[PDB]
Amino acid sequence: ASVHGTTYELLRRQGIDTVFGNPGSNELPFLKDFPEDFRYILALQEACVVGIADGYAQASRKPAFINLHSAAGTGNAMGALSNAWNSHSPLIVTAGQQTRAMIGVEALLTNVDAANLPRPLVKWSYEPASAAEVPHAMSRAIHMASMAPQGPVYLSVPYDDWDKDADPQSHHLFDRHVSSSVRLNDQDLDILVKALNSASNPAIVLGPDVDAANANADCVMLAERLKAPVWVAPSAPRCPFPTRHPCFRGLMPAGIAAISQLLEGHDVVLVIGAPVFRYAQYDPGQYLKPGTRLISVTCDPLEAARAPMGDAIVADIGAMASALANLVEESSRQLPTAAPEPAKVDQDAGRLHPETVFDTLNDMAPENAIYLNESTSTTAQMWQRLNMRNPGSYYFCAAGGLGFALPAAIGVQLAEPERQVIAVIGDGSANYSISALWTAAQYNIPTIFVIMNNGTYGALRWFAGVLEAENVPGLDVPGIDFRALAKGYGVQALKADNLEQLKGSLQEALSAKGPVLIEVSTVS
Amino acid sequence: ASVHGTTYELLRRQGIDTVFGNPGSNELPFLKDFPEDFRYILALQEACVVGIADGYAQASRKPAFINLHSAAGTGNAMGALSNAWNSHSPLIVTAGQQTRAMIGVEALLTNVDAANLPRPLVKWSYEPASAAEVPHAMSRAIHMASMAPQGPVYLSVPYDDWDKDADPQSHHLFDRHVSSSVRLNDQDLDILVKALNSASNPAIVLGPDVDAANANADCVMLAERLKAPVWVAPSAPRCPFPTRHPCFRGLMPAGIAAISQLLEGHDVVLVIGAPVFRYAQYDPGQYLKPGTRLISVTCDPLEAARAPMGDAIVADIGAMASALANLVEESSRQLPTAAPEPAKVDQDAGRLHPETVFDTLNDMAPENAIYLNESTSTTAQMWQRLNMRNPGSYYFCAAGGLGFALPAAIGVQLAEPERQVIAVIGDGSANYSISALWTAAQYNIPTIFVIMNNGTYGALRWFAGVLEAENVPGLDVPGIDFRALAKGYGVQALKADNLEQLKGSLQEALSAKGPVLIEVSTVS
Amino acid sequence: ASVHGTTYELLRRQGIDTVFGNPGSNELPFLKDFPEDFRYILALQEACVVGIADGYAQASRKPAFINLHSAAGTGNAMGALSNAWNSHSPLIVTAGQQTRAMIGVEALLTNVDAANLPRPLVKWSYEPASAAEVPHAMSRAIHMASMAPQGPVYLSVPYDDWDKDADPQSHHLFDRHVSSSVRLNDQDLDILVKALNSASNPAIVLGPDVDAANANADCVMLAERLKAPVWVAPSAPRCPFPTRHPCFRGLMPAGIAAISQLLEGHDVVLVIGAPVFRYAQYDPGQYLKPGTRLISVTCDPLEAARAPMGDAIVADIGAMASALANLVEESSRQLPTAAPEPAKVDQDAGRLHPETVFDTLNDMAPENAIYLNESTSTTAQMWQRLNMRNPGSYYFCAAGGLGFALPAAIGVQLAEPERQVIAVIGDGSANYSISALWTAAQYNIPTIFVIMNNGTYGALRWFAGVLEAENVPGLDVPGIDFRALAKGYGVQALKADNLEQLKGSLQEALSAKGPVLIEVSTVS
Ligand SMILES: Cc1ncc(C[n+]2csc(CCOP(=O)(O)OP(=O)(O)O)c2C)c(N)n1
Ligand SMILES: Cc1ncc(C[n+]2csc(CCOP(=O)(O)OP(=O)(O)O)c2C)c(N)n1
Ligand SMILES: Cc1ncc(C[n+]2csc(CCOP(=O)(O)OP(=O)(O)O)c2C)c(N)n1
Ligand SMILES: [Ca+2]
Ligand SMILES: [Ca+2]
Ligand SMILES: [Ca+2]
Ligand SMILES: [Ca+2]
Ligand SMILES: [Mg+2]
Repeated sequence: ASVHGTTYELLRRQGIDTVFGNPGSNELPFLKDFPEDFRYILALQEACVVGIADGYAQASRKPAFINLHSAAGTGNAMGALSNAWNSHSPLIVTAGQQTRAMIGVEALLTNVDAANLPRPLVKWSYEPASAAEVPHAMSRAIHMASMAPQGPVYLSVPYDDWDKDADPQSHHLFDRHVSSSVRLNDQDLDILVKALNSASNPAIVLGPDVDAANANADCVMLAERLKAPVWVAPSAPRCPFPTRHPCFRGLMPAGIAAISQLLEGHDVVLVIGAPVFRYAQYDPGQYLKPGTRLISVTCDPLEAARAPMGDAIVADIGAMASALANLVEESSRQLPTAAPEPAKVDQDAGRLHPETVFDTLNDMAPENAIYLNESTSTTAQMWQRLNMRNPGSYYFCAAGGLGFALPAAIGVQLAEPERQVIAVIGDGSANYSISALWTAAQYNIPTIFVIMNNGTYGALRWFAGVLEAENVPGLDVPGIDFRALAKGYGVQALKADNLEQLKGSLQEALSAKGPVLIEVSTVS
Repeated sequence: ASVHGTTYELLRRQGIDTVFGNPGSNELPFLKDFPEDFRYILALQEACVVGIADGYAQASRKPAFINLHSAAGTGNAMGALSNAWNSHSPLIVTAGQQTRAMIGVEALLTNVDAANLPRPLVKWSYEPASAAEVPHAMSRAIHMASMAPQGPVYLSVPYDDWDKDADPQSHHLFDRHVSSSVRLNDQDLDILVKALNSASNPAIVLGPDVDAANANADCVMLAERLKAPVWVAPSAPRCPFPTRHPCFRGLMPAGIAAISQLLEGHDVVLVIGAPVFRYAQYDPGQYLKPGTRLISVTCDPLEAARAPMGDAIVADIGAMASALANLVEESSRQLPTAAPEPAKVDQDAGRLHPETVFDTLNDMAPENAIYLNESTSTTAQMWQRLNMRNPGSYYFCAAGGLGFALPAAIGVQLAEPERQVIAVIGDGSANYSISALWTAAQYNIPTIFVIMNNGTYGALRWFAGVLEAENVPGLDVPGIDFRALAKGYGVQALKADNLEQLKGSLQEALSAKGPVLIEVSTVS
Repeated sequence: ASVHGTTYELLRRQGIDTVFGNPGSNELPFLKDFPEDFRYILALQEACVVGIADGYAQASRKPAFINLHSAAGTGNAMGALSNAWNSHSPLIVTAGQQTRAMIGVEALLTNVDAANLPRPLVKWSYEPASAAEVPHAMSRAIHMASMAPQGPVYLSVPYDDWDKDADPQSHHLFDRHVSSSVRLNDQDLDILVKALNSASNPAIVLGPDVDAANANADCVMLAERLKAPVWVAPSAPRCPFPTRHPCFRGLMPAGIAAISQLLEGHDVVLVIGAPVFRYAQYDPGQYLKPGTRLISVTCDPLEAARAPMGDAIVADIGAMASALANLVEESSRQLPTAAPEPAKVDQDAGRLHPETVFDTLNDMAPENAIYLNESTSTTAQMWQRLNMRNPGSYYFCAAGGLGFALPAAIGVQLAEPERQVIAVIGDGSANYSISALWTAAQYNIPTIFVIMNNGTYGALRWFAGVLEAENVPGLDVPGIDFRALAKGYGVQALKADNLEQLKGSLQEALSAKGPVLIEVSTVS
């Protein structure tokens, strides 16, 4: 068998049936004779390709396979890879290399020092020393991406390898099962359980890896058992807990002082599936106040090592969440104090307040909708105003890199055809990966895109303010007509200039059969 | 003085007055109090930012300064950097980093292992160990980018560095002059000149570093003295010779065998400012026929080292071409005769053949027009049909990475306000950096964009045909309305469905006030 | 508190009380005011420094802390790091950097691009962005080295950081506890146990990570319950099983064909704590014969990924071995029979056969002796001829890099004062880290070094034979007087030219009060 035949058999045998790509000449010998049990999903730019694959992998909780063109195609995707590294997304990224006989002269399309290109944003980066080694290298990539902590991997393949003979012994790769579904040994687990049972005022902090493991329901039970308030860790890439559950306290502000303040008085704080912590703003203070002890459960040795405080357990989030939920005692303490309701902001008949938009979405959207957030100045209000009951209901660029939400929303929707995806994106953020719109139209993926148009990089103006920074250039982005861009890529488009048009536009969008973009005029 | 003030003084004193960027919070402390004598050029995505800067650098023959946002911004720009490396473009790429206090815990927006991110696509990549080091590091970046062989460099700066005190001894940096304007020693140069004079059938091959050095006229004189035919080196990123000069033989095919054959019978072949050679397609054969010796003058040790044949001299293209042009004897051989005018292709009333488009451009465009090419299936035709008399008349993605031409064309037009820039771009290639249109609209940069629309990845269909590769997915790109995309970003748009409409469109575009996009229906 | 004081407090609080080092000016500010509760072990060359720390770490089953001088010092130690990478040795390598103010100009002793220097032989490599970050960085280093899979890490520290103020919040770092003592979830573990119980002819293969985890006794219980033969995985860096246990089958030959043949007819093969597999020689064939299924338990994701066959489980060896040993049934099959004693090789009154040496070592050495092996041509006979009943009884350079055993023997003896360490080292290998002898003499570490002198690079002459290679230079090393070398560094030296002298020498060495070298004349 050829490297080509053996490689597709490996992918198939390992559950891969979809290739997200943008093609090039180094990739044609791989893409030729494309098997009928595979589908290829085309996007017009590599950030869009990876972004879509990323959404797909996160929502489906399975690895996604990607094919890109040499260095330029790989390079165009590196921004998306930075997000993917932060979200522990299992992405298998392959790039075509020049034919081996032409690598030495550095012919055009040669990916020079290829394995170094995507570093440091990948768990593993590699180019095989021979054609017969390709299926083995593909095996490694698959497993490296899939083992905890999950993440993007990179494989470069000289295009003449595909037609060479495969090692007959490659058949051994086909059914390899590799598991990292592990938890803390019985002895130390019981110690942890006693600490949780003995705490007088415990708190729970949940991260994106909970939602990735679909450990949400086990965490609910755990929180109910302990009667503990539940926070989502800062800079949340996903939503790990029902946001209207009695225990839920909301999204932590991404500041050192703000967080030690929030956890004051809690004797034991259990963090699960989050870095400790993904701070953002400079907010100097204490990591923890005295009297507070912190225990972190993470699937990532890098997270365990860099936490500046607390104990850590490196283990599978699914296995640990399940064991803990079923081992801890039912506490007779009182549930946390009901959270206040978010205020209704006064709305005139002009441009829309973000809060008006979120209140209206929360009224009209289905209970199992899935939201994506790339409206960077409105995150806090979004978390306060959207009731998200189910797992896998929220995505936000995990490295803060814009250009994620628009293509990711397509990948999510492709992964969850029965759940309505609604992407809330600022006019600024919309541009980074605008061309992803075409993929939604072409394949008829019925994502809804709500563009929050206030003419400016809102978040940057805000930071500029608190910084007292005057005469900063480049903060405004006037003169973009999103209905026309949507038309350009074949996507139905609406406009909402006021509350009544917003209601009407959403009503129409939910009823539509394909993708729809709504430009909303929002206040400055 | 602050690091901030000192650094802008260094930039200013080293000739930099323009900043190409897409802002982020790590960058605000740098961008605040933006000097009134500086200009900031906003682009909506980082591939676009760098593409514009690249075009500006290549046309101005001076370094361009870029400011990107941490890892995600840098990552988005890496495809554009692949091109810039191959074209020896002097780009100073700066990226904002988290405040030093927050790097350890890897807060959101921390650029991890930052110097490694852009490798291997930069000459030098660095993050200063303290704030007072920043001006010096910036000084290193400026010179590393500018010295032969020019190319992109990378500087990461923790945002808290800008308000710190600068070392007063930094003033020594302001006026440093660094030169690599060197040429071969007299003794060996005389030996070279003698071999040139003694050649009975010399040939000359010119690459992009000739045009970068503005060494075109010297090469014309050299060619006239030697009575030698002149070829452009394959995969040409620029045009180094007037294309209607009698010595001109056109663009070499990017094949090993094709090139040895073209050179057969030429006893001495002098290559100036080109890799030897940027082959592309698989065309196995002899590098040189017996009877041919090759001599290469290059500014790049990496090029001199990887050449599979001939002697090399590593030196400045401007200094070498000027020496040789002035030292060689006037040969008494007959001047080569001009190559044949290209054939007029039969154009019916349907869709436009590419040949028709180029003929029409050549007829109607000003004699000092500047062309950019990202119409990948039509490059050969373009080289044959455009009379480019002047230096800096042509640009093509140096690494073959798409998404270059559209932003670069804006950068070039900004660098040459008196020369009409005309970018010819395939419907496929247009999408990669589509949002760059907005910068042209916003800064009133009257670039003309000619979209060759045949609804397919044409060059890939062709390659798939030569490989006889069947069932390749992802080659077609139907359903893109380019006039709507143009309207989306505020740029006037026109359509041309036949030759007659192309003429009216072209005439209207040339007289138009701002940038114009013309969507042209072409054949397959 | 200064960074100095906070760092030493961190080290003591994390159980470190020893520093292995070779000092330089960049390290003086660290090494000054050296705490009275710490000891410093000096070695004369960095390969020896790291070798000694490596032995100490592997024998103690705890991290060892190393301090080297800048780049030159780190570089001298990279050979040793390659062994340490392969043996999963938890080594904390710190190196002194130039003062921050002088890094820019690359003053002498500047470690340029320091974090890249030791790559790719480290798990984590880093230089902090500020002095206050140093304790945190050091905390990250300790845990990165200590978490499974254990391995070497690198930290570069500018020498001016030490006297700066530490962040008071660094106190949270002191008592951090990080665990990776995890095992397969209950349901999947039950499934593995069923497969083991159900096997009709199981075999067990053990790697160095069993011995590192001290899972030897659990592995014995497991082999006894399953009634299964036990092999040590090829290229063994440690001994994970009593070599005279009736189940023991010896060291596996390091070849693909040889191993599948060995495993033929075994329906289930369980591999614990080893790469699958560390083949060495070319010996192509089937990875496994049909009818054979392989299940691998490994602590290293990179191992699980690159296995060309079998399933894998990534978990802590100690926890997994214990769980498996206690859950499997007692098989009704008969217990394997002990391997026959090796035959006595005939020995005349002249030079010694290696076999004679090993038989004699075995007869005279204490039952709890510890052997190190760097006699490369005699490894197979060594494994057959030494009864090693207890854990931690054998060490062999894990990457095949010579220069390990001599210094490592000293580290092991230091970690195990009550177990006699005996190093068996070829005359070739002894030279790589010859100066380590001095450290044994100075600190009175009573290691016994046995030098096998046959005047040649024996294993290389052998390979030259099987390649049929002729006229290979550099294979002989005549003219070295090891007794003089020992004298040179203050180590008592003895000679054994024949069997009688060997017994006399060994007797004297085994009761000596300090280190002893015996130069043994062995046969060509
Ligand atoms: C690739 C990339 N470039 C730049 C940034 C920095 N950045 C953070 S927020 C922001 C503005 C986003 O504007 P918009 O999408 O309109 O949302 P708004 O802040 O106005 O609500 C930018 C440019 C980034 N995070 N990623
Ligand atoms: C970033 C990047 N992605 C993909 C490619 C591969 N590629 C080379 S040519 C080509 C087709 C370009 O199509 P178009 O612009 O419509 O020009 P045409 O071939 O039809 O003349 C593609 C996708 C590339 N070179 N760079
Ligand atoms: C640092 C290093 N250099 C070279 C080698 C290659 N090598 C393997 S075995 C060997 C010979 C060792 O000779 P000796 O120690 O006398 O043992 P013998 O083979 O004679 O039994 C050499 C040089 C190596 N493994 N590591
Ligand atoms: Ca906005
Ligand atoms: Ca096309
Ligand atoms: Ca020897
Ligand atoms: Ca003794
Ligand atoms: Mg890189």
